[PDB]
Amino acid sequence: QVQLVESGGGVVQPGRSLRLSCAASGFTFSNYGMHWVRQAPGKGLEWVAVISHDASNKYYADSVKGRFTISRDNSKNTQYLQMNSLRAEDTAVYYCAKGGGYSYVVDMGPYWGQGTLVTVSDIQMTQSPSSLSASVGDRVTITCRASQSISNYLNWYQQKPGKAPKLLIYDASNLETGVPSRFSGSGSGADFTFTIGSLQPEDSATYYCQQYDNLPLTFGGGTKVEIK
Amino acid sequence: DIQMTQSPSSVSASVGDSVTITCRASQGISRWLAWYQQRPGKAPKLLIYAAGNLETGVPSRFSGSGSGTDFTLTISDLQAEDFATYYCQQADSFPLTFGGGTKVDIKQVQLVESGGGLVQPGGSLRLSCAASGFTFSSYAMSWVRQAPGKGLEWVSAISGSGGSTYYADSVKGRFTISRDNSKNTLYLQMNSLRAEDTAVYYCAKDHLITMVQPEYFHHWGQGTLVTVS
Amino acid sequence: TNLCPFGEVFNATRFASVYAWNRKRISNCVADYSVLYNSASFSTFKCYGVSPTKLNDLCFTNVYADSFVIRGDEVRQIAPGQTGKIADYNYKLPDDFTGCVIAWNSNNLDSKVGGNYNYLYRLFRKSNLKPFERDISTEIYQAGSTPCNGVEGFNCYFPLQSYGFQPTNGVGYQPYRVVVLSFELLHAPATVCGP
Ligand SMILES: *[C@@H]1O[C@H](CO)[C@@H](O)[C@H](O)[C@H]1NC(C)=O
Repeated sequence: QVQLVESGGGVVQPGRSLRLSCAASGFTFSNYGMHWVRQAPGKGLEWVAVISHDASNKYYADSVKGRFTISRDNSKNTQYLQMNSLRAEDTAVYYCAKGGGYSYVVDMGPYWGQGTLVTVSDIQMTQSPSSLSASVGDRVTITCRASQSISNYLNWYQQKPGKAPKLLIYDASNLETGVPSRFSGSGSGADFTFTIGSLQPEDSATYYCQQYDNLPLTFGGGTKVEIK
Repeated sequence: DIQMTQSPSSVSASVGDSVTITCRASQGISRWLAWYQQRPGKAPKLLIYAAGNLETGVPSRFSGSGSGTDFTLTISDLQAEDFATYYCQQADSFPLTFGGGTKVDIKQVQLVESGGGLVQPGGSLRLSCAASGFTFSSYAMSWVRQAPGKGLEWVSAISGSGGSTYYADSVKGRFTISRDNSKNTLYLQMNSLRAEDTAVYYCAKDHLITMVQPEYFHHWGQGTLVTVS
Repeated sequence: TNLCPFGEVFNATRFASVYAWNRKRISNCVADYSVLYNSASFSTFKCYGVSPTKLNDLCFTNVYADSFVIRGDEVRQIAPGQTGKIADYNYKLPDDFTGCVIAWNSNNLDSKVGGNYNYLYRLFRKSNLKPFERDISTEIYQAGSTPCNGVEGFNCYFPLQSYGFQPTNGVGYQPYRVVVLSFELLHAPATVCGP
């Protein structure tokens, strides 16, 4: 019964400040820590910031460094994010995710909120192809390269339109509960492959590959699959 | 002092036969051994590392066994693409030593090498190894040369930081190895060339993160030919 | 009936350094801890929280395995409320640890004639490590008041030191392989029971 909700969304003019809030339930929030992820409309995913389990180590991204502040309050099961000097490129949907317990700030899995809309009025991963088309029963193969060795620290995501991403393959082609055997993968080191078997109409979505070897989390380009 | 004897020197078989190769050692080497295959006109390719650890890309038809002193390699089904030369080498003591070789007959990371050329005897030359696509300072690099009609021969190696140097017994006092972390390149500066120094030089690297010792060689370059006359 | 892939982690050919310990997640399988508890091949088997005496009838959400290599004298430092080089700079455990640790001698594999220098540990750091924290930085340490400026010299030392392993070394200077297991418990279906 783990649920995450978002609050504080709105519209603000450039040069002001806004604050968001995320509430967690179903687990011990006091010693786990959370992440912050945003996705611009029509663009990919991007990691923002992370906090530890005791508010002693805080890390931010390069594009939000110096203006964003993350706070913790282990008395109401809530998370705070302070935004200052918002610009035009800050229009994105923000998600609060669940991290790894204690000081493991590189853990991230299938725990996402519904997201909130806010409008203002390193290792590099390459994914190919950028788009793909297939018939009813074709075979789909996706390749996700890496800029260096990340060992078996790669997982795949699925995102339907207007919905949060869903985890399908984790930890170098290990299946997850409630997933059909059709989806499979393989690869290690710097070469990875995602494979789909006999295609079905309900497989039209966008897939991403992201790594968690080091602190700076990076995602893939994405691939759109539609029935021809 | 730790030279490895390889038997047999040659063997002939048809399609579907089983071929066994034995590689001995002067003293116990625990589990430090590797197997390579080299087709005519191509760089050697690693097949089995440690003692029986199959490579991801190599088919399960190749098997290895043995520990301490006696080591064996077996091929289940011989095919037309299995005819090449096989070598064994040890990676626990310096200098590293390769095997004689066995002949079978019918019965991401990029490395670029340049600098080879013809020079007068008693001259000098400089070779450069270019690496990209990985962290240069997190791996140890080695120089390996092969004679035009003989087997492999390990020349020298460099540490991942540059504070440790290793040289062979036949190149001490005349060769020099160095690296440049900023430019991501490796140097091989040699002097007083003789007529017996004509060989194709290779640049090798290990897949695992090794900072002080090279151990095995998973990645190989393209090679430069140096002729002395 | 899916068996938990414990062979891939205990019988792995190559292990990781203490400062770069590897972490693996195990889920959606059946685990039999009785075989591990009755192997008669582990030198040290001591852990807190759960009783090893046949307590495999419990369901957990997830299992995490940590592997690294240290020497004999530093095995004691892998425990809650411990101080030392490893406990402060390489691997720290929380005081409320819930899990078990397995350690055994591996002098017949990790040793090398002439010295095996591929195993390193961190010796200098500005402050102590928090529990379950990994640091893989290689920044030059500044010991005195003169800035290092990215070069090594007086009061400027590399933060990593390399272990020296030889087959003729004593028991206190021989390599040891350490495996740490952690159990997670949340409001989840907890498919990892292992009857
Ligand atoms: C590791 O291998 C040994 C011998 O091959 C075996 O006895 C042991 O059960 C294996 N470990 C596990 C966890 O299965």
